[PDB]
Amino acid sequence: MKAYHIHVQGIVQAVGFRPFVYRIAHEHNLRGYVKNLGDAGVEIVVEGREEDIEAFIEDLYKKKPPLARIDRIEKKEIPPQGFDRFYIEKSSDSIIPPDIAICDDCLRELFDPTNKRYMYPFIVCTNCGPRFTIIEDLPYDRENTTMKEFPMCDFCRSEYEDPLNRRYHAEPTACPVCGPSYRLYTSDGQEIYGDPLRKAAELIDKGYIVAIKGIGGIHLACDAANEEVVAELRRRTFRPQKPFAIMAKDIETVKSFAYVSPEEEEELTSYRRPIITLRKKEPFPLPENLAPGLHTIGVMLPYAGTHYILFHWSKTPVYVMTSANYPGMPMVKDNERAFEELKDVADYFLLHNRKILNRADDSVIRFVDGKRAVIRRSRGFVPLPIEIPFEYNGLAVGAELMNAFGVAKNGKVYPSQYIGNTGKVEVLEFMREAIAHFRKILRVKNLDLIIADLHPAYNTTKLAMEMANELDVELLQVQHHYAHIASVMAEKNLDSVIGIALDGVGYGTDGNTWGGEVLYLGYEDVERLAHIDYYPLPGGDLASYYPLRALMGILSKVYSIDELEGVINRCCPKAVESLKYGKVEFNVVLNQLAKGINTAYASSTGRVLDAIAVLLNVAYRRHYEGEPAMKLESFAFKGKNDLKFEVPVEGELIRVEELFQSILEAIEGASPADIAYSAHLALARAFAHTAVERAREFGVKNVALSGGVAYNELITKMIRKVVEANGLNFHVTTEVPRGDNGVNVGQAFLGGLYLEGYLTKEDLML
Ligand SMILES: [Zn+2]
Ligand SMILES: [Zn+2]
Ligand SMILES: [Zn+2]
Repeated sequence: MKAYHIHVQGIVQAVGFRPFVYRIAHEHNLRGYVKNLGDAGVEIVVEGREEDIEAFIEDLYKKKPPLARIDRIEKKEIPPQGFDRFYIEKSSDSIIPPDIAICDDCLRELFDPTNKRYMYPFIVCTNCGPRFTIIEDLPYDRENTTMKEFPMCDFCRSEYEDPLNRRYHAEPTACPVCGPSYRLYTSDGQEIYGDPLRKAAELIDKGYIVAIKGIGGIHLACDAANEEVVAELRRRTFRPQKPFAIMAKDIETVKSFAYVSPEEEEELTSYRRPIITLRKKEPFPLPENLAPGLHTIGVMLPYAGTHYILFHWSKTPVYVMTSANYPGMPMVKDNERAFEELKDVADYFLLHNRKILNRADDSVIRFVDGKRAVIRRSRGFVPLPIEIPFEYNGLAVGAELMNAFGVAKNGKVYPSQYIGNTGKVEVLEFMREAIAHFRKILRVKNLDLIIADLHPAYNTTKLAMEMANELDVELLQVQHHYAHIASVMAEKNLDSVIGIALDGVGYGTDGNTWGGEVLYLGYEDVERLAHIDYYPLPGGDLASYYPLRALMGILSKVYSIDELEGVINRCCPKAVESLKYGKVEFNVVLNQLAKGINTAYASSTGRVLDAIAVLLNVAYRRHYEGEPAMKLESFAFKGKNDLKFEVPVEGELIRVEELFQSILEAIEGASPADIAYSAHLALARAFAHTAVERAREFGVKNVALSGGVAYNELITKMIRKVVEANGLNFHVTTEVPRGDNGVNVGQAFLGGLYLEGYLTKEDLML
């Protein structure tokens, strides 16, 4: 014949490519074959005519499997010693794939009459649908997945078997007959089979709220359009401000609903269907209830059969999807618990047979100036790895809040699902199960040690110990901030580099509540650099909770005891700790502060900026995680004339307090917003500028921002920008999240390095 020895390599092997190459071939009737060698050997000999010799190579790009991106194609030229009457996939390393959203094709298939799965919720092809959330354990096989309880009906099998058909070997395949079925409940009571689905939505728009059995953990739903009902929900859940998550029909709806970014629309239509957060249009459309004091809004698009179909009816597009579980508990899997927890919470229920083994909270992502990073690693990512410059089988618990344990081997770390806040015992036990599962796709008796935040009180590290004492495995802790900063040089794959850490509450080395300082990740003998003049805050935890408890502590570093009294009078935030505790009495606590009796030393940028959020008309008592930092940002955006502040930087200390000083001296004249906006850049600019100077006086080409207060667009904008008068820097991107959640990754590449011996056994402790 007259073909071309096309040579491709990069993503083909592991993922499902053979099934694709086969179909695409026969479709163009171009008989040939696709050889296979291994992790690096899959060519294609499409020997045939010309009107198709091109179509094949042309389609391979625009039609390749989802979890795959062609990387190499060399049109060679070799004649087959024998023409090809049939196309063959002659063969001779499976990898747990993540949960993908419905494929553009299957969509039409269900959303349209002609098909067998006409309006079938559990629709799916071999190029999408659920995976991890229902993969019992490798080998990846039907007989070994949640879909096992469902024997395939003849019709399907025929397809499942046939190669040409896309549903080929689609383990999680089904139909309205052999496939699972939906149902409608209401704190008990129900109908049967398919009568529900349709009606289900007729209620979501009706006003009432109803939970939905997602693919990786069911969650409450509600018409985000009815300001009335949405508010109701916030009560049955005891959640006052946490930015709810909405789900619009098509991208269009998202537009008039708010703001659509360029590569954003891409990140949305992604196979992961994450909950991005884009600015809401000035003339607020949806009820201001969905999320107060926040320019952004949780946006979601349909992601699996039931979604699109459910969206059909209900008239109103925008819905509302949030972890169906009391504030503090993880998603509810077993329908059993669905009733034993939301009997009062939700109004109705919509569950299905197919059990959701592993939990999987929806992944949320928000873009920043420099690039586009995420915050919640889960949903459609896990269990996809990230490369570590070191090989060592080990576990890494990580932070305690917004945690995400990890495990690596050969040189790749594994970020788990959003194990939420390891606080409540409910959570703790959850992690154990997750780790157990992960360990079933890896090695037992991990030939290597563990990792945990340098805090001897985290329900996380708590495990690290008992776990260490178990199976007899060495234990190792590491600074919290040295992690966020490490999570960068691990994802960007590089060597020691200066970086800025701005977290809300980090267990710094030496009982020092860090959260604002630049460090040097020098491979050898690592050490701290810049810093903030520790400010006195009453109640380590209390301070974070009640803002005024910190606003005072920081003003003492510039004002006297009785002085702090007057300055506070610049506003009236006393009635804050009054709606949840005593008021005057709190101010009386000033003694505890003045006398320096009971006081813990901090340096968190989150708190610093937090105080500024109360030293104004912004916010008061914290209602969840990072409420001020965010509330203060949004408010700041509305500022035009960028004022010019300049938080000092002496030797290796930042008199950030002096910032407040000047801040107040401008209130009498400068608009309210312009202040929040100004201080934002100011605090950041002089904060980064330091990292810069230090880089030069230490021979380093680049720096890296990361940690809690890292998503602040205003700050991240200036900071990274300042690095323009130096060397190209980088901040954690989509792959890994700068936030706490992605701390384990930083730990893995960090502690794992310790084993290597390239790091001192104690330059992580002290
Ligand atoms: Zn599909
Ligand atoms: Zn079937
Ligand atoms: Zn953190």
